[PDB]
Amino acid sequence: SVHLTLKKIQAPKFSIEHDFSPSDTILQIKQHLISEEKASHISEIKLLLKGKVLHDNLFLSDLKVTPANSTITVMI
Repeated sequence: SVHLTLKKIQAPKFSIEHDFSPSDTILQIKQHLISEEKASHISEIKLLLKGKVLHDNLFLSDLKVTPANSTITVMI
């Protein structure tokens, strides 16, 4: 599985951890975020990794994540 940190720095801040499938897509991350009540709609959520925009149809398997680089930037 892929274990990610979902971190938003702008107030109101949060830093949450969750496991996903490499067969999950970025949408599933946005879906998880909605389910955690971090935003009113999946369309409100921008996901970033090192400044690069993670589009909805990107499979997690297409990302190389590591313990110090397993943090997705969340922008609402």
